[PDB]
Amino acid sequence: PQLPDFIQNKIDHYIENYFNGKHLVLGKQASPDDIILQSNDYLALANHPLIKARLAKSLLEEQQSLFMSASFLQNDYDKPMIEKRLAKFTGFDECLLSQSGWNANVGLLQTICQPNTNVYIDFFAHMSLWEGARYANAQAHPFMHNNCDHLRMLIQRHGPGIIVVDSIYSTLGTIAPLAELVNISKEFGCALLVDESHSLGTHGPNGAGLLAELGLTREVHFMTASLAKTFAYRAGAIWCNNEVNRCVPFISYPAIFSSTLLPYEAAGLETTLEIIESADNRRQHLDRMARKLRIGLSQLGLTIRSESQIIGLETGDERNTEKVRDYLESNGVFGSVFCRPATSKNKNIIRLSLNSDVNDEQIAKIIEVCSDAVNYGDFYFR
Amino acid sequence: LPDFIQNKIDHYIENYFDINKNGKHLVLGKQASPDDIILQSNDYLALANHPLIKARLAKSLLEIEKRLAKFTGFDECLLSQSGWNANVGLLQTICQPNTNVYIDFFAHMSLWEGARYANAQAHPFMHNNCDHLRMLIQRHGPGIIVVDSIYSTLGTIAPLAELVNISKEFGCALLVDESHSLGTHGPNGAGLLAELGLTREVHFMTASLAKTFAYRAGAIWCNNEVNRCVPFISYPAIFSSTLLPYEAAGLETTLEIIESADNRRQHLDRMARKLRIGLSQLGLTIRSESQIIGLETGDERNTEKVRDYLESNGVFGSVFCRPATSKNKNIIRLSLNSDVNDEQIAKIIEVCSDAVNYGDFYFR
Ligand SMILES: Cc1ncc(COP(=O)(O)O)c(C=O)c1O
Ligand SMILES: Cc1ncc(COP(=O)(O)O)c(C=O)c1O
Repeated sequence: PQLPDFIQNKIDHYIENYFNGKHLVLGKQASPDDIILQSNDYLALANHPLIKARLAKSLLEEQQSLFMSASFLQNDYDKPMIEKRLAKFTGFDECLLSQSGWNANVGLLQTICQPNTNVYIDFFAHMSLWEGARYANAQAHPFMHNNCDHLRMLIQRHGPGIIVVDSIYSTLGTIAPLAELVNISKEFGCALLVDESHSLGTHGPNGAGLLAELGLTREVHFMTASLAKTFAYRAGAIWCNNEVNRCVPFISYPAIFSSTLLPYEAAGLETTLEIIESADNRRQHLDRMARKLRIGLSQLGLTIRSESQIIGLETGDERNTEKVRDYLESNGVFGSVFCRPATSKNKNIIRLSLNSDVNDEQIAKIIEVCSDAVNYGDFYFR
Repeated sequence: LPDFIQNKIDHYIENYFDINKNGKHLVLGKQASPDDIILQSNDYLALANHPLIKARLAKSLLEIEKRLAKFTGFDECLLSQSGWNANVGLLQTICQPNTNVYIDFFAHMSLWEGARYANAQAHPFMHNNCDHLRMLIQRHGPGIIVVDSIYSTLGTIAPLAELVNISKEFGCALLVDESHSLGTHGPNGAGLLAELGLTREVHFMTASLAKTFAYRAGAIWCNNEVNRCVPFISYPAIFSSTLLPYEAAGLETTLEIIESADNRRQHLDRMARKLRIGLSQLGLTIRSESQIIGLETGDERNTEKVRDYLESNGVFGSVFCRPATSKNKNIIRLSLNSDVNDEQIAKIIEVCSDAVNYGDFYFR
């Protein structure tokens, strides 16, 4: 057929302005011996034999034609035991499964927001959190990253609202000042929403997360997480210390108008949970390696804001980012490009995601290859 | 928690749970038995528990875009985590804040939300009403016409050939959501566009893969270059994790089974017609022309009584109420699948006959 001008032109303009000939996030194919640091599989559970075996197992013997929205399966007898188990693991009263972390955030915010509702959101909070509030026509008030003072001032000005943060930030790998945020939430009669996508499983007792580690669990209204990180699965979940998960399934558009996880998917998650709560060994190893890399990189003078297994190289503009990218990939390092719309146009990041399979030798190489880039150079860092 | 949330939640529980006789949301009925008649699943060719498909999935989990594009006749196919995501991402890619989107009143909520997320200018046209559409485009300019090939609640069929002509006449792009026709309709299940010989004049087609394909995913088909751009523009495509590679393998087997399921299609097509005719002659309005039959039950209170009646007598039954429908135009949807029996069909007709009427409630 023939696309209307009002589309062809958008396509043409985009291709010319965004597409080395490929989109910035696409570099060169990597070799087996290269060090790949792109997966959110922090405990390297992707290929765990017990998980795969249990998925395969339940996947046999279905009824189980439950192709319909989860809203129709909110009777007790239809709700997966993995919800109760995730709730107990985490310390929250209730858990609700979602089709993704994105959906968990959009759905939860739709359930708890009115168009008038004040939403105080960290400037670096995940896009799903920005979008959920926007979809709800909430009044978003962003505060400077991890800046509690600014937050305080904002709430002073606009009144009670929902405070929304990532526990660990997906781009920069920094950690929210969660204890202070709980105090502020109490000081002003707000509700707190913490996205633990990058801390659930890697942090806390048995990996119960950062809120459990700091003993804040009972003090927080809501917690969300993609289960597609440490849990290594395409789903999400909403935890509530209240009765909000009773309503979400009937209010959230993604919960209502998109199909639910199949029963066998939940069964896998149960086994994943068990493996995760026993994985003290990989947690420790991952914590230690990330610190080594952090320290390694902070010497050298690089801006390394991280306090976690996520490390962001701040590489300025797209041109300069391409250059860094090519340089790291030319050596053994990959390497995930964060650019618009995820970042501001000239504040791009090449994220290094560590996992518990990375070893001492590999860190060293990464530091060395970064030391070379600084400043065998050819490009800059912010 | 804080009043501004507590107040909202209390009101909601009061006006959506407490008012029903079981104290539950309206969609929540009684527990089915074997062998009550269950008509809720969207798995139209009853593939959910197919031996081969399960085998292929497990196999690949231990240890397709091209095929789907060829299957359907479109130039390109791009996979998505859901039909919802497919629609939302497609709309986000081709829309600008300015764009006219001409959308059938009953088109799936994902298309509505997709246009809205993109800040498009939505122009609702009355269900399957081409005159209304003609007027709106004359008034507002070129834009994207968006329809369900088969509508999710009513089971009506879009007037596709006439929409193709309208789009050509008025310089519009056309988006067809084939979620409820892909696999059940057309040559080897290629769908309604294919059945009608219209594939080559539609710009875009989308589909949940969670109906006939019995899988949690979606796809976007393009007769142009858009699928090259969707992956770097759509928020669901950017900020939400992808399908794992073994998931795609399952779809390949599924596709093969669907391609060969001429038998199941035919039986389903026949059962649906038998039901449509049986229910119509009772004087219920039955707009459907497919395996989706909408019992029109008016208001929530009446709907509750209708569904309690049906379930009490072995028929289930998916309630569609706000926000899926108007407050006063609820539907109890019967979704047929290829496993459904003649005897079961007669049984449904019988139960609705007694229903129309034991008194107690009405149908529209
Ligand atoms: C017409 C239509 N499009 C899209 C969807 C959503 O598809 P999915 O459940 O894969 O998100 C549905 C919902 O059932 C639908 O009926
Ligand atoms: C903090 C945070 N929340 C939510 C998400 C979305 O998770 P999902 O891919 O399961 O939709 C992500 C990124 O994927 C994230 O980094």
